[PDB]
Amino acid sequence: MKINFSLLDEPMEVNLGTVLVIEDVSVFAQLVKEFYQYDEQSNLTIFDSKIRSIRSSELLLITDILGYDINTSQVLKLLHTDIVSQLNDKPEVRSEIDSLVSLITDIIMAECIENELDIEYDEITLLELIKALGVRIETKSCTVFEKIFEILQIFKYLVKKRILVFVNSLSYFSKDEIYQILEYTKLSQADVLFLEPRQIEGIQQFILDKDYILMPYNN
Amino acid sequence: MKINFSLLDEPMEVNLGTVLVIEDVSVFAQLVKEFYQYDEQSNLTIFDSKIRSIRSSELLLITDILGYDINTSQVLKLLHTDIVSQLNDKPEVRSEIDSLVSLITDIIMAECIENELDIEYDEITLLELIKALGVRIETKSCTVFEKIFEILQIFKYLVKKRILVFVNSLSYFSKDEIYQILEYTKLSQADVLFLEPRQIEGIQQFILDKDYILMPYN
Amino acid sequence: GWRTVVVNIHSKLSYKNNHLIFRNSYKTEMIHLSEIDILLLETTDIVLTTMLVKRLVDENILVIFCDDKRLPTAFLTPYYARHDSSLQIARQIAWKENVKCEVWTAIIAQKILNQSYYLGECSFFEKSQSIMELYHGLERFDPSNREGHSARIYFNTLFGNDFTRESDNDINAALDYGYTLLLSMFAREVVVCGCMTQIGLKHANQFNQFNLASDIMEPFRPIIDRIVYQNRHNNFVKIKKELFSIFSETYLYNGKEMYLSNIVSDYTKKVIKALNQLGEEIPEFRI
Amino acid sequence: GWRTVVVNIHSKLSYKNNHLIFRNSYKTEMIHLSEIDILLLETTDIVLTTMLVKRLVDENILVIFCDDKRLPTAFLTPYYARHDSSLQIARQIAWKENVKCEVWTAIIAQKILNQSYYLGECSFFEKSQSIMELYHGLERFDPSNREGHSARIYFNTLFGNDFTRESDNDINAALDYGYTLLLSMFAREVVVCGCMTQIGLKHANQFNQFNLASDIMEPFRPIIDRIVYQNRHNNFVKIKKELFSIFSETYLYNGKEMYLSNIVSDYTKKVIKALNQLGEEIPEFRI
Amino acid sequence: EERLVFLGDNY
Ligand SMILES: [Ca+2]
Ligand SMILES: [Ca+2]
Repeated sequence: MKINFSLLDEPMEVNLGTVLVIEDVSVFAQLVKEFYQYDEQSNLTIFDSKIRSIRSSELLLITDILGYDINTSQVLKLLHTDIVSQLNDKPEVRSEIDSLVSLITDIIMAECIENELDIEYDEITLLELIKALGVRIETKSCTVFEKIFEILQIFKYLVKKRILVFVNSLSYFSKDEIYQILEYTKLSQADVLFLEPRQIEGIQQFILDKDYILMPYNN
Repeated sequence: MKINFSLLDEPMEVNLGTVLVIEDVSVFAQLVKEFYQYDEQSNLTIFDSKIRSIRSSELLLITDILGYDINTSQVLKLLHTDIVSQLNDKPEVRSEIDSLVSLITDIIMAECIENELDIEYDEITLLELIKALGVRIETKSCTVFEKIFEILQIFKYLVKKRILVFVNSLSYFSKDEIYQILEYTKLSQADVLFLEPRQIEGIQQFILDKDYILMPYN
Repeated sequence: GWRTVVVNIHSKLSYKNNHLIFRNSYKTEMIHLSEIDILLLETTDIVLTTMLVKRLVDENILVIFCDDKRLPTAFLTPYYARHDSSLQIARQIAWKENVKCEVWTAIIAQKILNQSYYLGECSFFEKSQSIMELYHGLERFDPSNREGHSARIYFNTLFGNDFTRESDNDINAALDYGYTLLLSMFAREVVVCGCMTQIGLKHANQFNQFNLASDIMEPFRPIIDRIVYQNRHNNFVKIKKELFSIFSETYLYNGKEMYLSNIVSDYTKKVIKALNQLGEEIPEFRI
Repeated sequence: GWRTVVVNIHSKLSYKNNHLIFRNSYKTEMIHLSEIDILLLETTDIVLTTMLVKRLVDENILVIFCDDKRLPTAFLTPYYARHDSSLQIARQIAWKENVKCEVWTAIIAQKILNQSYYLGECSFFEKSQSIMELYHGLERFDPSNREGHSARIYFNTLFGNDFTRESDNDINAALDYGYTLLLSMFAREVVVCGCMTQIGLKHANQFNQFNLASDIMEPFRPIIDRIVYQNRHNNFVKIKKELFSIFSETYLYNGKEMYLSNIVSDYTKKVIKALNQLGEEIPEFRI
Repeated sequence: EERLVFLGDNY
């Protein structure tokens, strides 16, 4: 996952988490405007190992952390499927749940037989039980750090998003929280690209000077 | 207008443009969390000149400038209602519009009578004409400097919002653009409050030290 | 190169694929090095790379660095422009005072003759007749100082009797600016020839690195004096732009009409060849 | 100023509050402007600002630019308040033939003595005794040509009688590579001294432009021939890798054990100061 | 084909 712009000499590769610091406010604002307008503008080009350019639908742009909606139909559906798989991995728990659902179905079936009208039903499944329970992620009481962590956790659930990008999101988190975000990103394998006007101390990042020189920085 | 939190000794007043810098990352992130949770949390308070608490509906909180859509259902509703009121203030113009709409309805009605299939119609209204024309605020923004200006225009147009708050939005604009934004805020009289993790040089701002003491700057 | 590139704006300069890369936040533009003759940096906010400076030294492109006032500060001088320089140093050390005083006297005669031609085009009969008399009265070793008298009468006649070369007015500032640009181009041509620029052909006592380039650039001063005389009422900025228009304008050499850079290069080549061959032919430049 | 700032690594240079800011990936260093004397850039990856160039023009410090080969290419020339090195070049133009012959004979004697001593370390008594006899028989004007006679004995002793400098082989290319590195270092030192490298100590051959540095680097030449003799069986790439370690290796100067850069610097400074002062003392280097 | 190329203010 390499990204390239006219200011860079060679296309820079983005693997796991990547912190890109732009010291020039004009080049940073122009780069962010090229991030929002990416489908319209040909200046900023992001391509994969196949050199194929990714569509704006495949690109995930995030600026406001608390304003973004983490709960979606596809995210909640795939999450319910993941929970159903977790319950399916354990045979004993699945057997007990099947027993309880069998009892409830017996009670409701007796209540249906007591009625005068002829009634028919099918089954009560686990996905229908999770949908009836209303399982969803809670962003209401979550801190910004837990919100970004939940976004990194649900990025694997999003199928269509090729790369996640954050705009000036590193100013809220402490250095230790940034270390936790990067260390978790290395395990999640997702491709995250952060854009900050000022450099963060203690983390590896790519620095772009007002001289338009891109250099790697350990601190 | 004034804002008050447990960290401050006394509530600080926000008049016209205001720049607030928080030198503590924990107090800044917890402050933004108190901004989004303001309805849920009673810690952060806002007291106007009337010394009355305001609901979260009256507070406009905008973090991403480019990601904030200027065209909304409520904004288009208030704009269409405003144009309908302006057209209703002039009886002659509205009368001419009713005459033209009557002519078009007569033509389309004649074409409907010419068809072999039965057709039923109701009427045409000025609101349906405005919605059919697609009246909306200009969506063209070249840079974030212009988009923030449109946000200030729509904010000054909205009477319900008593305050506009930007979170880390000053990092995109140059110092000169910050001066133009402050001058435009002073000319528009609207109340704007900015929250920045670090201080900005050359402009007047309130610096909140890690000791929690608040001091004026420039 | 045929092109004089002037960068007055803050930006970054890189060298990519034999191409000068101008990178800025608003736009980026690439200009080939083969078309570029002179590179001028008029501001202190420009950034450059040492690799592009090495490519400019290999391309033999004059790089000028100005100050915050935009006046030129320091220019880049390459150590070895060509291998013929080390062989030309022995010839410069073997030069004779008769050839130096003869070539310098002929050059001063060409400068005074160009001043008389400028006053003749300005329709001054007494001034151009007096300057022509000083041209006919010029002698070796310059005992009468007819060159300095021709300059004093030239500037005093053009700008008025109250005017002087020691004044701080924008007229003398533009004169020193044009003399600095022409001295930079002529000095770069002398660097292309390879001979020592610090050795002058007139006075061996005066030690200056620009002495030789000034002696070669003496006949071309009236071209700057003309535009300085026409634009004297205009502001110093417009006078500087009109001074920059001299590179775009063409002048008529004895052979044909050519650009100023080609006339300076061929003139310096004929001057060096005449110095090594002991006055075979003296190039003459007329307005 | 006093300290000579040289940048051999990739880095950026800025000027803030009368303070030069040098920024490298490892650490950032700030140096006062009054402390710096001469500034040299070794590589092509260094980034500088025109504002710091203007502050250097006000500080008169000499700016030296080098190519990828490390040979100095161009230097900054200010239009006013020129550096003292330009005034020191006139003394190099005034160098007497007797001092040049004395320094050249001393250099050839040092090189031949180092070759004979190296042959003694290689435990060949006849060849080292012959080269020592030619060293004691060396005279001014070089009528005997004992240096060219000691050459064939040194190379024939090292690599065998079948080996020669004219033949094309990895050993000859390795010798030209080591001589190219030593020529780059000594040439950089001569450029730091400000003297023109085109003027050589040898009066016979002016063909080479490096003749001064090529003549100054002769006494250190055999140290390359030793590693080339040990690594002679290895491929040219491995010979280049072995020759690249000479910069990290430390050698014994007459005064104390030092790095090669400081030794070449002190030797070049003593050579230039001795040439300007007409033979006060001749720096002597022995393996 | 321009002799003088200006990158900056056009004066
Ligand atoms: Ca079912
Ligand atoms: Ca429920």
